[PDB]
Amino acid sequence: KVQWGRPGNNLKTGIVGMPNVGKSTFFRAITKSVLGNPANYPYATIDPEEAKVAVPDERFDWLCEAYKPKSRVPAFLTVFDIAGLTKGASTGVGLGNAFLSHVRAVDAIYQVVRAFDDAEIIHVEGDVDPIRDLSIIVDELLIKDAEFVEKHLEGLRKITSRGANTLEMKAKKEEQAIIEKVYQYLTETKQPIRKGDWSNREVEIINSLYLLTAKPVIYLVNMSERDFLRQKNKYLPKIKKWIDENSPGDTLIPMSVAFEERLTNFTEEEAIEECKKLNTKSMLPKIIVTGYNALNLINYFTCGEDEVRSWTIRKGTKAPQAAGVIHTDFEKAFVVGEIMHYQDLFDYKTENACRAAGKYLTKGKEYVMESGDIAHWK
Repeated sequence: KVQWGRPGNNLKTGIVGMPNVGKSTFFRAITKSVLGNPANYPYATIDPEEAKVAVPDERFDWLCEAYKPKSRVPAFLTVFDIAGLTKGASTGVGLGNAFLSHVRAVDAIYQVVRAFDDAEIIHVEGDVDPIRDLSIIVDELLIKDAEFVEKHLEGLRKITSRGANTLEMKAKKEEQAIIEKVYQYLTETKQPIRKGDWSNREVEIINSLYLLTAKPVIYLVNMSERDFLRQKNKYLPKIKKWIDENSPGDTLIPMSVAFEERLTNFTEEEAIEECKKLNTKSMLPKIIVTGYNALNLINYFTCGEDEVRSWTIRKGTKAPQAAGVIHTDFEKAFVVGEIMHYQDLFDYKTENACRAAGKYLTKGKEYVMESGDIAHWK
């Protein structure tokens, strides 16, 4: 019904956090697990601060087992190590202008909240406080967007002089009235722009501003293995509420970078046994999915005895474009495509079966792909 954010399919997420929260260890962990391990060898040779994490998807799982292809290529969520992309340690109380300059190149933020204090020799009681840091980042983001708007808004006030006006100026004026509200919000309401109630037009204008406060955010509350293995934390309850009163709706994933890390030392199997004995599970899958989803992404597959690959597309993408994803020609020389809804294929366990039941549908240009769809272009 509505789309927000940057256009396209190759959307990425970056890891945001306050100095010393597990950002680097969290990243190295991802890169080290089965999901982020540079196992995927398309010779892509990812960049050091970039991690291509495999998106978990039982559908992909089944399809792989069903066709048992020589090659299996899962979907991928891009995750950037913002900190790593700038050695500098901001002088400002927050993240800094440099750190942010890199965040801008991202589309979904992974905000690591600290809920551990094992880095303390002596307690000062009030030293390590998440709630404080949580508010800092927000305010820092708001100021930036606020300033950006202010300036940009200042620019539009120029070309607004009357005289032989209202003939085309009124067009740009409506924009100024809106940018005005965007500012109003960022300053008055004092809440991230992604939380306002805007219209399709307003959303459109805003996107052109690439505001920091426009990107969705996913909170990763990093606590100790001990706290995580007992589902109880010291700051968790507090952090939770704060969210509901400052950035409502945003996902809150309690985790333990320490634990995740340790799990990478286990084989896919052992990892399970260990997870069962401790009665718990790795949050990576959950984290990545939440990210992949927050970015409004879905996928369809292309199965075959040779290969089974999951292709990422936007929630409302249509067949032609979807096909374009693989080979540009597919879209150009497009007329029709052969779709096979995951549910049908999963119910018939073979192309022919469902194909015999008519379930081997034939879609044209006006078809919005459906998550899980198994397609085939000619």
